[PDB]
Amino acid sequence: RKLEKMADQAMTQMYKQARSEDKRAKVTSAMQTMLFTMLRKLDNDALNNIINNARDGCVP
Amino acid sequence: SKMSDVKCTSVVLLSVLQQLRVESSSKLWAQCVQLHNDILLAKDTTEAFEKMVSLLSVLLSMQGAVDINKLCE
Amino acid sequence: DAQSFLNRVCRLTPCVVYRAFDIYNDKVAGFAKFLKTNCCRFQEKDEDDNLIDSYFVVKRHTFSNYQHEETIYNLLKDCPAVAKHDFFKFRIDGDMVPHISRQRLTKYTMADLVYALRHFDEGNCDTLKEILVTYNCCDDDYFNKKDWYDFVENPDILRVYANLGERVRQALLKTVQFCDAMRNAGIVGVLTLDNQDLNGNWYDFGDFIQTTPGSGVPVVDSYYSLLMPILTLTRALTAESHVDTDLTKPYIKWDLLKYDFTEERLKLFDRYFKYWDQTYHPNCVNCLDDRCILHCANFNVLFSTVFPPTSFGPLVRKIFVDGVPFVVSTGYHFRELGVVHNQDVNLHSSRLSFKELLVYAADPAMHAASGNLLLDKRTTCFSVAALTNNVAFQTVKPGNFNKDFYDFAVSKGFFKEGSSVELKHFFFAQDGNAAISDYDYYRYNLPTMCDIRQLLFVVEVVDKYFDCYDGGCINANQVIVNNLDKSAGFPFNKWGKARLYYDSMSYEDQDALFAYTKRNVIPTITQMNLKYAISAKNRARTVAGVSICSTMTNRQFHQKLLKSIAATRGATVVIGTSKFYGGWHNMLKTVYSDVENPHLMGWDYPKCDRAMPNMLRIMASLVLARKHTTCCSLSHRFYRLANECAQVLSEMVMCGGSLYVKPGGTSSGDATTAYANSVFNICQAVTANVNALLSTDGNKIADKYVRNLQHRLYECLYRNRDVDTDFVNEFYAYLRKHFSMMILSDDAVVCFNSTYASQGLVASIKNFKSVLYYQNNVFMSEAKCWTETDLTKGPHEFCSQHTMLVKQGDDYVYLPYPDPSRILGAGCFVDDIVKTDGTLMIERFVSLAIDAYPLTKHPNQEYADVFHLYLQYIRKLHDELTGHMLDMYSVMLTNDNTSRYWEPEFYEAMYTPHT
Amino acid sequence: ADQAMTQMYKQARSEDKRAKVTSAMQTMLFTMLRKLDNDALNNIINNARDGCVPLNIIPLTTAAKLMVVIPDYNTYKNTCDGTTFTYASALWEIQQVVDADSKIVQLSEISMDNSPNLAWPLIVTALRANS
RNA sequence: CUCAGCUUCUUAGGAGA
RNA sequence: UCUCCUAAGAAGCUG
Ligand SMILES: *Cc1cc(O)n2ncc(C(=O)OC)c2n1
Ligand SMILES: [Mn+2]
Ligand SMILES: [Zn+2]
Ligand SMILES: [Zn+2]
Repeated sequence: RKLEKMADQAMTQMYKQARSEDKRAKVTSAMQTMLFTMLRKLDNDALNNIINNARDGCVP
Repeated sequence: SKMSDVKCTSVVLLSVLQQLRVESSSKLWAQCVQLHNDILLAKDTTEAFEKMVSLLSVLLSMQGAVDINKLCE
Repeated sequence: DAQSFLNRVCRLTPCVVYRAFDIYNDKVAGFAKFLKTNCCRFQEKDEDDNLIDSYFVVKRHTFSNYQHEETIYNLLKDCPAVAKHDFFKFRIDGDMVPHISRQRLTKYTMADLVYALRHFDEGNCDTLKEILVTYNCCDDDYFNKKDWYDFVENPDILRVYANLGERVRQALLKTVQFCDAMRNAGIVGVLTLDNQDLNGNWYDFGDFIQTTPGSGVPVVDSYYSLLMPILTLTRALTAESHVDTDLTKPYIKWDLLKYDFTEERLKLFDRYFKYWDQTYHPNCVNCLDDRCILHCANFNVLFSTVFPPTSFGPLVRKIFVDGVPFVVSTGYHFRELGVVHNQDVNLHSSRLSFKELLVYAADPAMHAASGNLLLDKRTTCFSVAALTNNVAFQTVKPGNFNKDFYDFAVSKGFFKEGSSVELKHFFFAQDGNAAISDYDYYRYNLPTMCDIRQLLFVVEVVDKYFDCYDGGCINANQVIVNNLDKSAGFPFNKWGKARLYYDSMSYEDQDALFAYTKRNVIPTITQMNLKYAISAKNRARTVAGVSICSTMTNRQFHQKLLKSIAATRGATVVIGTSKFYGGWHNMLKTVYSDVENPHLMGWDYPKCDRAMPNMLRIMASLVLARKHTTCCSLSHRFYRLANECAQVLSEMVMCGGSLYVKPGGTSSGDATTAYANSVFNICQAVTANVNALLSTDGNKIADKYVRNLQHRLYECLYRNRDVDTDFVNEFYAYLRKHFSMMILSDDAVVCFNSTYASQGLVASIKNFKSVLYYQNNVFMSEAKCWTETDLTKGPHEFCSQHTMLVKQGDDYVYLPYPDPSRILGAGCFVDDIVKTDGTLMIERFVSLAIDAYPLTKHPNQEYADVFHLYLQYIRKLHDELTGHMLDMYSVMLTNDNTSRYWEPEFYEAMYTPHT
Repeated sequence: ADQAMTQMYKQARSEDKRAKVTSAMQTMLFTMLRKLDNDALNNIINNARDGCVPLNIIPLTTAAKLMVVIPDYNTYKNTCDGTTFTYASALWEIQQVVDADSKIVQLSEISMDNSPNLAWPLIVTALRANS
């Protein structure tokens, strides 16, 4: 039973480090995706108009 | 309404701007920080949305920095 | 009798008010406002029919006092500091009655000004406005501005007050002349502020008695002591900075190499305080005890404003080691402590050991001497040098958004329209010129002279609050360091953490360093760092990283007492007491302490760390050091005080790669910051009580016990020199009985007898406002404070916690609950990206649920829902973690003991007294 | 036996780190003293009555370089207008100006019209004139 | 990237019943 | 199996 606990702790540490590295690597793309998802949800007229203008090429 | 949504989106937007190395411009970073802090303290949704548009204009001005077309499909 | 009388008094216009008096007799004592006796006041009009500040005051007197005053005036007649008197007799009812006409007095006296500036109320400042307008300090239209009196919102008021300084200085000079006349004529009497007008003339000789001509004896204790705060508030001694003491002449150009101003200080003392009979030591290294240190440091604070700012700080000398020259600090010139010289200065050293090398690395002398000259125009603080070719602009990043928790909360009905629970705590971002802006808030620290006779009694009463603790020095092996992975300060932070230096230095080395600091002053550099925390205010907060040498020696000096304070339950200082397992209830029941008509009040200091005057910080340090009566000598304790001042009071600050001079204030980041704050808070409370009791009319106190308490309190302050232990004990018992405090750093709760407060026998919020105004240079707003008349509601706020009385089993207990917005903001926003992955951070949500549990007892369901939201999110996170573990590995987590983390019981057990 | 070996290893590590930090501090202290101006420092030290001088005057009277941080154009015109200025009873000649971004700024660019286009504060580095 | 206090969780070790 | 005490690591809150 003790060996099971040791293996469980080792696997928890491995999972923790894997998740930490993966989270810390994707930071920029994840942040941009989140930003534009939230902007889509907002559905304000001015934000949508500005974003569509930038998409078409009319940037400030 | 949408007050908390606007505030959270402004937080995420300033995080994205910082990730794009906007602190390398003292003027631009100061303006963005001012707008972000103003949005967080806002009590009127219209004023917060105006400042949100102003803050997103900065992000969209640097067209080459972030790929608008890819991000929204 | 309205036509001939006026002529005999004579260009005078024919003619209930309360004035401040300083009374002491066998019936009453105090400094309070009384009704003015009947007198005829004829206002003198200028030739242009313009009324001026000249009055003729004619009063009827008995024959005995008439003759007595006439004799004394004839003795004192030829002094120019004495107002002109006219003695005559006037026919009334067929017989002559004596009248005395004090000629050309001003409308107000010095007592009026002192009372107005010390018992300040923003709603009842008519006398202060009249004084300010009459003497051209400002115009009526200056008071239409909001917060014209606030030192922070309206820092221009300092100039308006400074416009009175010359008047005050002239009054002091005339006082000295008057004392000389009294000594030469052989007259004995007590000088009181109410007998001197605002031109500096003295006009009341009733209590004076004659004596051998050369052996007169003026008494000036209460006069000078009550006047002292106004001297610094109005900047009276500014004229001493000019040539020939003329305000229209250029400033004196002192030699830059000059640092010893002992003779200048003695000249100033002999010029303005000639008949102050207690001995004055310009250099406090010659003082006899800590009471003498406070006494002489007060005068040093007053006098140091006259000398160039470049003369204060480390005194450096060139020494040789291995034949190469070093510039090292061999002394220090303190604004309050004068000149101090190190006793163990060694020239031509053979080689540097680890201890000497550490000391020389900590010294700011080499860093400043090797750096460039700096002229920083962003701040008004004295700038020493730039240690790098570039300026650093450190910013603050925004927080990270935990979108999963936000979505979960919104799906549960949170953040709707009109709900009482809204997001108010965020991570505010800052731009490049933020840290220096925060440092600039030290401009609120001003030289504040204290009422020394009042402070020397308040210090004894405050020391009464620290009699149950034990203290003294300990060896390097007995020291407890909580975290050794903290910064070691500058320049030590570039080679390792505190662990490196605690490991490199053996116990013998640390003991040697401590013994070295008991004979020498080591000035160190403090580093200002920006805090990255969640807050409801846009302000950025900076923390002070002290050097490792200062931290090490201060720990070895104070840790015994600090641990003793933190381990004691039931005392007024509640540092170290947990709020769990019934600790909150215990603390509240302790502070209630069977007060008779209990009301609760509370306050928190504005600009606490940036505005604390240096005198009160020195007083707190001396109170803490009073525990070394056996382990330390007088000089050991003095040098420990000097090191403390040089390291955490007026040391050099590293901010953005540059060295600045810190004017004063507590350095939040040193060993004893919280306990020193507690001492300062208790001192302010005791001062408020003293001013409340002595400013009350004694004839209207219906309790004989409290009237004799007032009389004896005045005696002990302004008439008795030696400490009266019995009365200190009695006053401490009185305060404990009627004014029960619970103190944690700059946070306080008070349970007080409301009847006494209404009668003026104990302090109230207005007394605290007055004391803060005249002793801390801050205006305290009534929105900062709070008052609760119902004890079942508990204190409104303490340490950011609200209180509720809830049934817990069979009895009602007080529980603390936080702002729901604070907990929700902690959940939604994090300072690290990896904290946004919930499955990795379940324990932090468990802790947040522990903090939020008492909200379930709230009568508002929106508040109660936060704890259930956190429990549901914990359940969801555990489910997701198990799913991910199964997907990533063909295993089962098998942990069935986590089910307790989404059930109320685990958290309910955290507030039950069993443990 | 294992515990004793671990303790010996820890003591060896501590001694090695102690030697490292000792060398680092010695190097810093000996590097810092090769930067100061020997002539001016010796002059002021000799002028001193008893050797002790306040530290705050060492940079004022002996530093060969001055850095001025200007927050706005008004302060610029007040303090360091032109290519030379007077401060601390000495004459300083401007050697370089940079903005908050650490970018060189020509003295012709510092004008009322162009002030809004500059990244304040400006940092001006000048050298003590007259040798 | 400071001082101090309190609290939760995990691990290694010692003692007692 | 339970309790206490030493150390290490993670985290939360407060002034
Ligand atoms: C009413 C009254 C009586 C006496 O004797 N007085 N002496 C001085 C003053 C006064 O207020 O002058 C400043 C005064 N008033
Ligand atoms: Mn009188
Ligand atoms: Zn003394
Ligand atoms: Zn001691």
